[PDB]
Amino acid sequence: QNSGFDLQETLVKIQAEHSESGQLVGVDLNTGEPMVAAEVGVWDNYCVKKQLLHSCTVIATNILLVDEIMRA
Amino acid sequence: VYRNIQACKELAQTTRTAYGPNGMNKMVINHLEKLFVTNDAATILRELEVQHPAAKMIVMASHMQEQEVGDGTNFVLVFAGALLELAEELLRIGLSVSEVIEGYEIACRKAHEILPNLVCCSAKNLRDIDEVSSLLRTSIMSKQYGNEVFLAKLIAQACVSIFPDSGHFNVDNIRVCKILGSGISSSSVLHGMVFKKETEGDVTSVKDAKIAVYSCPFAEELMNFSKGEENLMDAQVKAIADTGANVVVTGGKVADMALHYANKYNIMLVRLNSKWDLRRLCKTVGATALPRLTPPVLEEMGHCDSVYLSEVGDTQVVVFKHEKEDGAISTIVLRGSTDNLMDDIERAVDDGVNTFKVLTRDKRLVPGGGATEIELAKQITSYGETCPGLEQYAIKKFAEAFEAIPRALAENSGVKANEVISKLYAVHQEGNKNVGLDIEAEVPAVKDMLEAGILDTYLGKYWAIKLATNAAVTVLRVDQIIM
Amino acid sequence: QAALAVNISAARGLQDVLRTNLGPKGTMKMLVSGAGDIKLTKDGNVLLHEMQIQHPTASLIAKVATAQDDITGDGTTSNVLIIGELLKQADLYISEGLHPRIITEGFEAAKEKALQFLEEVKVSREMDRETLIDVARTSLRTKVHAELADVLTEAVVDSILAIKKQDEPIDLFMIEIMEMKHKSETDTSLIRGLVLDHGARHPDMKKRVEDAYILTCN
Amino acid sequence: TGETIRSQNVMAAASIANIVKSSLGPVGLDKMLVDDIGDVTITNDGATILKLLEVEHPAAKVLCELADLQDKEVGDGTTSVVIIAAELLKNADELVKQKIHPTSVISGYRLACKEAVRYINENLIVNTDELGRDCLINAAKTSMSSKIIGINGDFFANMVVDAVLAIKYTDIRGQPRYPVNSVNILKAHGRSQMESMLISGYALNCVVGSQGMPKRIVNAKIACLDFSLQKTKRESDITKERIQKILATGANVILTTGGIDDMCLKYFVEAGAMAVRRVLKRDLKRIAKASGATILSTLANFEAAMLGQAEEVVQERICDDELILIKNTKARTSASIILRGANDFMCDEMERSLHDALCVVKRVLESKSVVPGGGAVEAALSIYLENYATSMGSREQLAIAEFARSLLVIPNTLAVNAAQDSTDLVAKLRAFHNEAQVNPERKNLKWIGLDLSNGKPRDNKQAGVFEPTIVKVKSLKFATEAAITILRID
Amino acid sequence: SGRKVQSGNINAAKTIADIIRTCLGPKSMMKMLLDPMGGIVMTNDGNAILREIQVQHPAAKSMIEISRTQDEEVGDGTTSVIILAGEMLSVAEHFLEQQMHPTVVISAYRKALDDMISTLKKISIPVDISDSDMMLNIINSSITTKAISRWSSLACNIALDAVKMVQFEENGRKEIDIKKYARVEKIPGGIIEDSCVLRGVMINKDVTHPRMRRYIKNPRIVLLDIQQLCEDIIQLKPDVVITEKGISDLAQHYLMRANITAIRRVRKTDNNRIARACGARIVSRPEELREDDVGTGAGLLEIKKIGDEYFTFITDCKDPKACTILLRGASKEILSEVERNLQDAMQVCRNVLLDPQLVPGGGASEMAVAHALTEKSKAMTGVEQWPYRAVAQALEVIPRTLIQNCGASTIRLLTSLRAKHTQENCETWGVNGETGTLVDMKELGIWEPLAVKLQTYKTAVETAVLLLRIDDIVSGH
Ligand SMILES: Nc1ncnc2c1ncn2[C@@H]1O[C@H](COP(=O)(O)OP(=O)(O)O)[C@@H](O)[C@H]1O
Ligand SMILES: Nc1ncnc2c1ncn2[C@@H]1O[C@H](COP(=O)(O)OP(=O)(O)O)[C@@H](O)[C@H]1O
Ligand SMILES: Nc1ncnc2c1ncn2[C@@H]1O[C@H](COP(=O)(O)OP(=O)(O)O)[C@@H](O)[C@H]1O
Repeated sequence: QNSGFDLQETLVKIQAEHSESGQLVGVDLNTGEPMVAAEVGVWDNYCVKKQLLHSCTVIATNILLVDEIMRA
Repeated sequence: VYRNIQACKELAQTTRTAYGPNGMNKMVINHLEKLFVTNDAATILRELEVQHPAAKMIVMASHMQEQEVGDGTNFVLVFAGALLELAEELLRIGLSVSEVIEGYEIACRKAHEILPNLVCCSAKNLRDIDEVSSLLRTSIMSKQYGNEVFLAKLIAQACVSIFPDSGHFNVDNIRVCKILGSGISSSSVLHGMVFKKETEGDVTSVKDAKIAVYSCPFAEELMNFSKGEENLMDAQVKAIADTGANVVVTGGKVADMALHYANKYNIMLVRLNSKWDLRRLCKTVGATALPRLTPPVLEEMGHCDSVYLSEVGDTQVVVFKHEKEDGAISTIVLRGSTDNLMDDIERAVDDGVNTFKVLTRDKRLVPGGGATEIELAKQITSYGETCPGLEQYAIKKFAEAFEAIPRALAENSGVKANEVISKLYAVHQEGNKNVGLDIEAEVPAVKDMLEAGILDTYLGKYWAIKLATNAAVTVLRVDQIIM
Repeated sequence: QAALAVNISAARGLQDVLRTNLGPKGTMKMLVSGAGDIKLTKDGNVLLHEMQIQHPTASLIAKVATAQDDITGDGTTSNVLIIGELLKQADLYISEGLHPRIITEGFEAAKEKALQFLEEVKVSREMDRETLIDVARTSLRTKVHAELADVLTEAVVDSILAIKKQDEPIDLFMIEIMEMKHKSETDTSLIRGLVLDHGARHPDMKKRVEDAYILTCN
Repeated sequence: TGETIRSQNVMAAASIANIVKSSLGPVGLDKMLVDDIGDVTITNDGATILKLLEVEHPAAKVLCELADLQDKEVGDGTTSVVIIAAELLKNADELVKQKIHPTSVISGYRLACKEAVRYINENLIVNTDELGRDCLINAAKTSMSSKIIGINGDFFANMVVDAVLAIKYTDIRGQPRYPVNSVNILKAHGRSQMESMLISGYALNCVVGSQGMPKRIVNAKIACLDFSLQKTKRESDITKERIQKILATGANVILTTGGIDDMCLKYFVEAGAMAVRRVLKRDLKRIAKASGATILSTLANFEAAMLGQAEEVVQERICDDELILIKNTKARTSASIILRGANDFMCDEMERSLHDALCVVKRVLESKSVVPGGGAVEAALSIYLENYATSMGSREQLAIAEFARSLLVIPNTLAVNAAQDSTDLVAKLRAFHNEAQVNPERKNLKWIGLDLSNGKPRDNKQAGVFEPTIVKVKSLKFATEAAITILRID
Repeated sequence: SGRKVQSGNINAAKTIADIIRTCLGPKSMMKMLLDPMGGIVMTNDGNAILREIQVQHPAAKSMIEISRTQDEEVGDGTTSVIILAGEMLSVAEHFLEQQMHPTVVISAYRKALDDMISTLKKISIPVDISDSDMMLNIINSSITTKAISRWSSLACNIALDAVKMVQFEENGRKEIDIKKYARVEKIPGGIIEDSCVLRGVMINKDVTHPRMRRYIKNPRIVLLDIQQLCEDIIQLKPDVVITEKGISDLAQHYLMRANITAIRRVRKTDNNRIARACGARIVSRPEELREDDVGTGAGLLEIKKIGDEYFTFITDCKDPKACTILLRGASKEILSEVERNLQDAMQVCRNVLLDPQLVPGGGASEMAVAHALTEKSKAMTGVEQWPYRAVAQALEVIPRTLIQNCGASTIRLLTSLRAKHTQENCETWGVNGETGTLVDMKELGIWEPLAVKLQTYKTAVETAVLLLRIDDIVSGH
């Protein structure tokens, strides 16, 4: 969406490519096309992703478990 | 994003009509509710306190443009406004902000690398005072109307040519002294810095004179108090006259006792000094202020070489000349009915000074008067269709934004903009770069001004184009904020 | 842009109204008229033909649905539920672009695949009394009480297996439903030939006719 | 509320003018007119505009009937008279608003009208004589301008003006007269429009009644008839007795509007006749009046002398078409124009241009007293009247001065409707006419007006942009009368 | 007043132009109409929605009437004209605001249309006449994608005979044609394949009592509107006379004495087609009687009752300009489409006789002509060139709406189409209307009649100049 291309179409192409190929295909933000994302040097950090996986879940379940907001 | 575009468009439209020599005047009411008439875009915009943050961005970009070019702010406003208003309909088509950003960047790079291909430059050098004065008519025609340019160019250039030492030129030394009186034709040029005093006990031929700038300017018991006041005043004046002080400057008043004490040591009583003088004196003759009258010390004391009163303009004014650089400071003496039209004259003088300084940094000149604008527009819009991809629309829009400026100049001249722009664009294919718009004729006729000598600068135009493009790109990127 | 949202809301409202009718265990609604007389029913066809719908396009949906599925037996409420769910699912993708033509192509491809699947899943067990019992029970327990349906299944299945001898499905005239108002609703059977509504003023004329000749001729 | 009712009447008149102002001129814009039932109405000329306009205010209504009665006299300039009247009304109302009593206004307006109408008679043109050739051609081409057909346009102008001058009548009054329906268009095939030449008389494309016609017969008595010579089963079969009797009377070329006879070829070569079908009634009357004859309801019961005659008949094939050249009859009314091309449909532009050239040439041929067009007359009166007022002396100085200034509203409207800048063009016209009287050497500069085709100053006496003197005189008189009538109301 | 009136007209124009801009193409969206009573109708046709919608602005009413009258003139393209006019007015927005008079705009538009005609006549690929293969290709291009997908053969054969039974060699070589003299018989009953073509008109009416002769080897049909005329007909003794008066039994025997077979209760809708098929002349005035009273009619007649109703069979006419196209089937829900398709096919045959060409479809022709004008504008000068480029740019509206009502992004597809099209010299690449992908039209087999394209462009330009010529609308409310 930010790159300007069609939202669902790009993901459809990416998933179609990744289905057949074990390579972690990525998105190229200049043509809206699937890309290997390894040789292009688009690497992102790892510890950030690992911490994000916990930090999203904790807040998600906390907000989802709330009930009956009160005017304290 | 459309609100930001609307705000920038309105701001550009406010000052668009002031473009060129045919700018409408403006009724300027300052914060303190004072009448003011002018046509300069920078003066009104610096007075315009706009509220939309996009307007803030575009105005501060214009301010940065004025910082190192000294003029063309009206041009950058018109150009950026055109760029944004075209980007408005390009966004309305359904395009993305990013892709028009890359298109604009490519167009800007193309314009920068095609600009130096219009070589109508300075003839031989900053010398030949008459020739360069004829060259400096551009900004003079720009701010002040063409009626007075013949004298304004000579007054502005004769002063800046006084000190062409080693190819280094500076602006701060160039100052203008306010002298009301007879008509504009009576204005002239002088060397040094001019301001007036009060007393007549003045000595002309003075050697190195130490300038004393003041930070703070000017029945038995009754007789005792009067005698004490007399003793205190005598002590103050003898403290002033210490270390062989010969000249003293002050923004205060005069007194019979004060002038008697001043003439006791044969010292002139420079009084009614301008409020702007206290630190310009320090920066021009290495002076400093005194907390009171008792502590003038030689270490914290000024030094001027020539201190004599000049009767030029039928007014008593003291001028400082033959300084350490022996030619650095060079004032301009003015004459007019009132300060209202004086302001435009001195602003035109400043614009001429800045354009001459740009010439010092660049002896390369380009044709003006809508010539280079339409030339660059033609080159870019011809290159546009040769570039496949989505940046092509941004390229044509950048070209149209270039097209906007001559249209604004035309409609300010009072002629039909569409007809003259069509004629000029059509002729530019074979009636090449040197062609352009003609001001005098009421019919929309074109005229080649290579002979006319009205040629705007190169480096200033380059920086103006670059900075206006960057401003439009930056303001296009922001999406929204709650307001 | 927003007309689609309006149609979606109307279809979802119609679906939600018709949710609690599908299945034999589903509850039943009741219809009230301006006169005061009320009708108690659960079948979708009569519900859509009798409901007073507010939203216009919801009325469109009801009218077109009844018109099309009058041809087949029933499945009206199931059809309405499926179309409402289709619209909702399509909306969850439309809300982020996804021009409706692509969703239409996906729908048509899924329809083709489902048609082939149904073709290859259908079970062609040979007809007998037991299968007709089962079909009658399944089609009757979704419109009336449990034991009433169980009683009526035998009558309807016997009538239908009687009809089946022609080797061609015919209906309307050949099966007639008579209506009367005896207190014992448990009495429900089938009568061959014809049953006439009433007779004339005759004191014990023939009664047990046995063999008879029919000429009528008004 | 309500004050200075004359101001409200003047505002109503100004509104009526502004409704019609932009529509003046051939390049004027169209208007949309809507009634209660929503009918459509598209037009340029203001006569029908005021005919169908729904006016409500009484003072505006007065201008409406003044324009209407202007229409019934000359049928042109109603827009000009309305605009002139509105400008005079607003100027006079202003003059009242600086406290000049309206009686002096009315006296000055009457005096200025008399002075201007006297000035017209002393500065008109009578060049529409036999010696006016190039002016007629270029006027016809200006009427035909903005057309590609102008490559051979000069030849078309020459032939059309020659045909219209040859076909000219000589009535009882003596003034030249021309029948518009006498000449008509006629398509042709083969060679293109560059070879479309003149036809000396009316020619009908039909079957060859008699090819053995002499090139120039001694006498060709045209006998137009409606009864067909067809065999049936004073005669039972009208085939022989009628034609024999009409030939014995003296008629030579007997024309039957209906079909031909089977054996009529033998009869028509020994009697100099021919049966030509598809004769247009609008053209049958024209040829009857050209020969001098009349249509016969029936031949039964005149024909010896009532039936007209011609001095030659040509039967030849021209541009792949055989034509019945019944030309040079007793009265020169029989004429036609050949249109070379492919069909009538794509030649609509050239036939329309020929029609407009015919109309303008017929308008300028009559009313020999003529005036220059393109606003030249208005500039000339504006030069005359200002000086005349300044030399008049009495209290009516400002009345005549504002009259002179108001006579220059028509050039402004023409310049606006031509997309050119109004002020520049009117200033150029006035400056050009300045030396037309200030310097007697520039005496021929009086005929300087607007060139509507481009919007430039140019002589129109040479250009032929012409208007009848009577039309403009009555226009000015009607405008002045309307102005007086309105200003005399309070 | 001033610019505001023109702005109002052209805004009202743009609104009804873009109200249905999505409704064309093979993937047209379906519009939603509701009257203020709850009645609901779902519509996919531009003419129907424009008819049912109610608007009050005179400009909108005028353009709706323009579309309606263009509908009968050519048939197809009834919405492309509205879209083109609206887009041209929307681009003229920007020139009306910068204070240029409408006159120069009209001049530029007329020059642009003059270039339009020549450019269309240039790029149009030629097509022959009556050859089966590309004729059926045309049928697939235009007639299909509708409810006659499984019954295209009947429409094909009906069109093939129709384009040959209305030939008019009046003033040239068969270039004249009509669509109203075809004796079409839309009678429900039987399978749809029962339709057939019969040479010569046929009449739904016949003699009440068939105790009499109708068919003669030389039918000399005579049109006519007291026995005086009956025994004055003996002037030539035509075998059959068609009139509009009742005949009694004694009157029928009087006809037999007169060697004529008159008819009764027959409308003009049959009489005019009878006259066209037989080529006779009507005369009743005693003085008008001559040798030209009777013109020979058809060449044969037949008595036959089809579908338990009495018909008159005028077969093997002298002039095959008014023949019969019989049509039998279930109902009329399929045959109105057949009627419009045969009208389109007759127009195609007529224009192929006029200009045997087929411009590429799918916006390929639009791209070609836009490229031609945008390259020609570079040479010519004058301030008038801005509208000249604007009309060409706004003519791109057809491909953009085609891509829009397909799912694909218009901007990228349009840029790819144009950028490819400029470098291409004579390719005429277009866009697939079903998948929204670039494809050469000669490969995809889609083409458009030349006459309808010329009519659409000329009508759009004329409507633009008409709506920009108007300077005021005030004549009351
Ligand atoms: N005599 C002239 N004829 C045509 N254009 C002129 C003339 N003098 C100056 N100009 C134009 O005016 C422009 C600058 O004017 P203006 O915007 O008022 O001030 P600034 O120099 O601050 O931009 C220059 O680009 C120049 O081309
Ligand atoms: N080609 C032309 N060039 C300049 N002026 C013209 C031209 N044709 C006509 N006119 C002017 O138009 C005036 C008549 O216009 P108008 O009043 O609109 O006609 P009408 O009265 O029939 O509506 C004339 O006075 C004439 O001067
Ligand atoms: N299958 C298709 N593929 C590509 N283009 C098509 C297709 N069908 C129609 N078109 C285009 O759509 C345009 C409009 O035709 P259509 O929508 O059928 O009728 P109308 O013009 O009356 O709306 C035509 O010019 C044609 O080129």
